[PDB]
Amino acid sequence: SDADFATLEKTSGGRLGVCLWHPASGARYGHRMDERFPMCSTVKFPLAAAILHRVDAGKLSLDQRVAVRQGDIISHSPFTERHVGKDMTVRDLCRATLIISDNAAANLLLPLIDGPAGLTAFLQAQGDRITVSARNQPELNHFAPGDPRDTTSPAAMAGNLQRFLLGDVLSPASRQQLADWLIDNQTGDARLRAGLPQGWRVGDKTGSNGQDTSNDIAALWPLAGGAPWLLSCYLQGSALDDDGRDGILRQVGELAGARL
Repeated sequence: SDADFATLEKTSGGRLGVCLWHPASGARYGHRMDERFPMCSTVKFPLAAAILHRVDAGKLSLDQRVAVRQGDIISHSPFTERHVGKDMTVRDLCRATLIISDNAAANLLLPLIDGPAGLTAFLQAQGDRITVSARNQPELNHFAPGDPRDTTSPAAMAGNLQRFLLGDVLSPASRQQLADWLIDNQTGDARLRAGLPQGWRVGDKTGSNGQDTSNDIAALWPLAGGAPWLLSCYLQGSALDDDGRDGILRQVGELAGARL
């Protein structure tokens, strides 16, 4: 039962939000699905979709280049830090921010969609009236109960995975490029992927505040064809460090696999 997720939560020392959703059948499992959780780096997934949406409207180019300056570089920016004093395509910024969670890359993309407020307006226009993007990196990692800034819910971000990866928000080419980036992610090998069963191609985007919060949101495509699942996972305020919280995300993958 969904009580399995409440049992896992007890061992996590924090608050665990899960949404496992199967659009084509309507099956849904999880825990705290409408509670707010800090997005952390999972905000980069809707950020990239907003970029591609703007490109589909002809108001932006993936081959448009963005200058990089020393002042743009913040911690954990392993691609953008190599390009100080030259520039990078918007397409390469999106890739870096998703597959390695390049932090400066997200800050260079955000002004192109009119910042966090523009991201929030894009989400609202597509049907997500819950998620709030308010700040760039690193301040978007701030979280406090009753403060909805830079939070989502497991249900809403699972909805966003459906909208941008499976729905018609993006053109066929943009939607496929976004899926390819998620498929190519380099940061989730010890998180949801490590618990999910064989037979499923995974695309995912992670987050961590380095202290007590870890997140992973994923699309699950059956390798032998058929309808995909969406899986969002948010663990906030845990007593476990990153390695222990990864173990919780791994166990959510295991519980998810038992329901596939």
